[PDB]
Amino acid sequence: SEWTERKTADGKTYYYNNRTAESTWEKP
Repeated sequence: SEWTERKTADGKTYYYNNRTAESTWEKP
């Protein structure tokens, strides 16, 4: 629940977490 999926209308969601300061695209 700590990973935020950022829903951009660009047609992509990405799990951005400051824990890695990175947007994760891989499936956890």
